[PDB]
Amino acid sequence: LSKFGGECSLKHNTCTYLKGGKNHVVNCGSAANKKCKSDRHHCEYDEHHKRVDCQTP
Repeated sequence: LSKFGGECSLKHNTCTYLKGGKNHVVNCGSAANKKCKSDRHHCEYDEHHKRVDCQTP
């Protein structure tokens, strides 16, 4: 189980992370502290507890 880093889309509210040649897209969530707030902001997806965060510094 790993964490993956990517970048978020402000328009689409998604985190896109690259893994083994595949871009995986996950919705950031709509909570105020989870949604993408700045285009191409760093985001992370953690397979431990399926956590997505689009506000991670």
